[PDB]
Amino acid sequence: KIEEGKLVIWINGDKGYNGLAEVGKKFEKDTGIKVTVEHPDKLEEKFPQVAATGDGPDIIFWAHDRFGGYAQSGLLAEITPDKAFQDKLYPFTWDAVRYNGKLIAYPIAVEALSLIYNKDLLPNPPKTWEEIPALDKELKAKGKSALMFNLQEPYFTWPLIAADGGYAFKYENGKYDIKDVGVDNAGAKAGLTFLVDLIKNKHMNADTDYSIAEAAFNKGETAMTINGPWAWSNIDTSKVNYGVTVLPTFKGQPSKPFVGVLSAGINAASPNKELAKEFLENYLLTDEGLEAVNKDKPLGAVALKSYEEELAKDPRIAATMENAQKGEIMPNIPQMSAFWYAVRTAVINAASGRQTVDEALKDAQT
Amino acid sequence: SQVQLVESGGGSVQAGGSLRLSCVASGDIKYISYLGWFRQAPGKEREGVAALYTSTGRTYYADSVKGRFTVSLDNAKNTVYLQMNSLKPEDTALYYCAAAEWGSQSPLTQWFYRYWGQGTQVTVSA
Repeated sequence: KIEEGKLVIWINGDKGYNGLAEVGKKFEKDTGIKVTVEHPDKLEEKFPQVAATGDGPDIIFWAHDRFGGYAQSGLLAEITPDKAFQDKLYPFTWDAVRYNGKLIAYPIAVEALSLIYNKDLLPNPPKTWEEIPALDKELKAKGKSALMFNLQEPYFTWPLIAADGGYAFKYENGKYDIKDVGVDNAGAKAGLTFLVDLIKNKHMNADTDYSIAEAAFNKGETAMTINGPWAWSNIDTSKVNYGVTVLPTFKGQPSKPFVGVLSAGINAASPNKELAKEFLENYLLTDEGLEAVNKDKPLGAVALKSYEEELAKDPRIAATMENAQKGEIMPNIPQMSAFWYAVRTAVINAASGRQTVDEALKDAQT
Repeated sequence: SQVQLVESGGGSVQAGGSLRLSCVASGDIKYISYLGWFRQAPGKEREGVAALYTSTGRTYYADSVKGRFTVSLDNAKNTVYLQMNSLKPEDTALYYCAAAEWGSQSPLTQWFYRYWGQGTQVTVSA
């Protein structure tokens, strides 16, 4: 069904697909193999729907977390990089593409939340969460606030909640134990208590969402926000003199943002698996290949050590990678749906006072 | 505090690999006689890993790391190192440097030490 002797690649419409096409042209110049890059509409649902019939692209680019279910469904081939190639990418990026003990995709890029700060209001951003109440009192005396970030999504509140011991699902030796959830342990209680205390003491507002925090930071009303690299363009347009840095620690431990790894999987139905391996290892996952994609639309931080060392000369990218290495790889299992829903309810109920922290997290654990 | 300790060198490492941590001691450090490395997983106890008695160079290791890790001091740099070989997933933790002029209990117990760094994270992939 898939045509032998060429490569078809699918990547989402928010990525550098024209730069990826340039890598395809370089591959063709060396091999004669035509590489066609498409950015299909509705790609998230389209790939599993078409691949389940033995059709679709040779290579699919998507965040690693969806690849667990695709691998379970038999849609992805096991990849076969040798040790020398594996050593060219950061070890934790390979963790994100393991399923059932097997490598099922090549890591490309790495994304995580960072602390974003206004250098004019706050030249020396805090290293600890514990400093934030006193900092907010200082800034409130000048008609500003220390920190505003989206409290509505567990993706944003989890880094603090889980810092001193929380976790979604226990991961040991390449497998998630869906019976070992770390939502109501002492560490998660401590982090959510700190978060709720910030609200109780009026250092944060329970209603702050993505829109409210983005507007406040970009208008210079708050000294800090927490957001990802997708938000930087709007801050550029706002002309705020901003920096991006490591998330604050809690009880000395790193905040643990969820990590998303843009990854390239090989369709199990491809008759071009060896060409796909050659393209991804020897053309895309090189300084020149990633530069071509990044020049079209920035990748953020990347899994390839050599090119990450170049990109990290931008301290914002260095910060993204630092927060990612310290964070929790997003689990690639469908039980994450239950996790998001349970933690969302817990934070709503604790932040509004309908439940205590202990009651809220106990319900989310069960 | 006119003794400051600053750790560096943490990051992502593959099991079986090696990593060297550094800790720079600044300030009035002439009376420091013990330098320790500790590690702490989130929500867990801060446990002694290795310690160096600088007067004679004697070293102490936790059973779990003895033979794999090496603590050493470069006096011409006021910098103490933890060379970590044959790394295991069980080695993942925040690693702290600590210092003391003297102490009355075990040099592998956290309560022995007066000065503490900020930690550097070591995460070992299986």
